[PDB]
Amino acid sequence: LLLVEPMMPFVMDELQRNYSVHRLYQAADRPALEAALPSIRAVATGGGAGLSNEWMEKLPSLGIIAINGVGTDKVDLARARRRNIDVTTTPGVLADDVADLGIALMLAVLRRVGDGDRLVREGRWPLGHSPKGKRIGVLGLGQIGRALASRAEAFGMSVRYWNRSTLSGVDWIAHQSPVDLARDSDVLAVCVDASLLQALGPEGIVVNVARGGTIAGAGLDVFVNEPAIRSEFHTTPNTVLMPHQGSATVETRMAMGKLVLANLAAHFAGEKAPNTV
Amino acid sequence: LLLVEPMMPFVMDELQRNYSVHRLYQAADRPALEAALPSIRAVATGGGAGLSNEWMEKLPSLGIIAINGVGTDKVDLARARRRNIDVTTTPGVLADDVADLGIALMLAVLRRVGDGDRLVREGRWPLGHSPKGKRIGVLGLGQIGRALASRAEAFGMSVRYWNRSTLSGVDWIAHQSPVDLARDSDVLAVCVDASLLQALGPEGIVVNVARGGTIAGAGLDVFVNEPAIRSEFHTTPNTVLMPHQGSATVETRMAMGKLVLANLAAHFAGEKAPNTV
Repeated sequence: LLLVEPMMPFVMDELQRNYSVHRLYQAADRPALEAALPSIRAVATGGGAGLSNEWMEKLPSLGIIAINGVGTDKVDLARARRRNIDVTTTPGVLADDVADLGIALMLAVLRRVGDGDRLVREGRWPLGHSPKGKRIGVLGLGQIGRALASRAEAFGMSVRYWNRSTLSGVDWIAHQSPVDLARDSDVLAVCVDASLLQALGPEGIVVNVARGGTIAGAGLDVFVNEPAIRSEFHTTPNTVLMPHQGSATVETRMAMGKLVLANLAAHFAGEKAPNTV
Repeated sequence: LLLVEPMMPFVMDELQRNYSVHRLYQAADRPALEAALPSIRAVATGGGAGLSNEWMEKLPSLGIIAINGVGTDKVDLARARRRNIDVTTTPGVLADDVADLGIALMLAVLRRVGDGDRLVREGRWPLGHSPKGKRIGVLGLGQIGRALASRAEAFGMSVRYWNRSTLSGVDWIAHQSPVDLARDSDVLAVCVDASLLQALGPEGIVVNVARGGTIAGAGLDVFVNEPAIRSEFHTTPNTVLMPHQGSATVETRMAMGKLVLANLAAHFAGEKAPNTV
C-alpha cells in the first residue's frame, strides 16, 4: 500500500505484516514504489497530507484511501467516489483527550502552572484562582464540548454553553449567541472578538482547543498559521501554550490506528469500509 | 492587635477597621507596638510564624491567637491554655484547591504541559498519555484525598486508595498498605519509597501535594527543605514543579481570612472563639 505519512511505530508494524508498504516519504523505497503503482490498492494517510488528484490518477487499482484522522480538505471526496474509491476516517475517538487538554490548560492558567513552574526552575522562588463556583462558558457544545463541560462540573463549575442546539438530560443553561455567552462566563472554552474578549472582563480567561490587559489569561493549543505562530504569545503574560497536542496521546493515536487498520482489512475483504465518508 | 505576618491587603483592611493593628514586621510601628504591649489582647498570625513563648510572655492581656491556617507547630497550645488564651485555626477551607492543583499537576505530567509549553516558547516547535481507564492510587483518603479522587473520576479514572479507614458510599477499592497501593496504580497521588516508586513501574507517575528512569514522571508542589530545593528537579525530566501553591488561591485565602476575622470579633465579643483548638 501507499503509506503517505509516518504513523506510530506499532501502527507501522501492523502494516508491514498484512501489507507490502511503500512509504512516499522514504527515498529508500522510491523504486519499488514506482514499480508497485499499478498493483497498489490502498493508501494510508493523515488529514494533513491527504492524497492529491495527481497521485490518485497514478493509482489505477486504488480502491481505498484510509485517513488516520477526520480531516478531508486534503482529498477530493467525490472524485474518489467517481473512481469508486472508498475514503474512510476515524470518528468519535479523540474528543475526550482534546477536552482533557482544554481542562489541563485551564487549570494551568487558573493556577499559574507555567509561571509557577519556571520560577522554581529558574531558581526564582502570586495568588491563583479556584474554578469552583465559576461560570464556564463553552463555545460549541459538540463531542469535545460535552466532554469538557462534565469534566468542568467536577471542579464545582456551573456550565453554560453556545449551542447550535439545546442538550437534554443536563441542567446546563443555553445562551442565545456567542457574545451572550461571553458576558456570562468566567472561563470561555472554545470548542467549535474584541467585544467578546471584552465581555469576559479582566478576571476572565480564554481557552482554545479548536482552530486559530483586558483579559486575565489564556491557554492556547491551536493558533492561526502554525507553527509559525505570532511570537508575542511566548512574550505575552498569563499564557500557557501547546504545540497542537489536542489528540496527541498514545491511546488516541492507537485508537485511530486500529480504526485505520479496520477499514483496510475490510476493503481487502471485499466489504465496504465501515468508516467510509 | 499584634499582626505577626502580612495577610491579604483586604484581610488587612478588615483589620485596620475593627482593630488598631501593630505589625511585628514593620519598623514604622515598633514604638507604638512597644507601647501597646500591655493593652494588646489579640494576635493574628500564620502557621509558619506562630507565636513564640517569649512573645506570649510579653502579652499579659492577650486572650486570643488567631491562626490564618491550621498549622500549630509554631505555637505552644497547652501553654496558651494555661494562660487561658484561645488559639484558633481555619479548618475545612483549603482541601478542594489543594486537590485542584494535584489534578492540574497530574494532567501537566500526563499531557506534557511543561515540556510542551517551553518548546513553543523556546521557539523549538512526544505523544502524551490519557488518564482515562488508568488507576489513580490515592495515598491518604482524607479531605484532600476525597476531593482529588472524585475529580479524577470525571477523567475516566478508577479510584483506589490507602486508607486509614474505608469510605462508605463510593465504589473505590481499598488496598491494605502503601506498597499494595503502588503495585496497583498508574498515577500515585500523595495526599497524606524506592520500592514503592519501583512498583509504580516505568509508565507510572507520582504527584505530591502534602509534605517533602524508573518512573515516567512527577508533579511536585511540596519538597523537603524549602525553598532551597534539591536543584536536580529543575534538571530532572518529566517534572512539573510548584512553589508550594496548594492553597494559594484568592478564594481560599479569602475564606481563611474571614474565618480569622470571625474568631476575632467572637473573642472581643466575650464569647469562646468557634475555631479554638
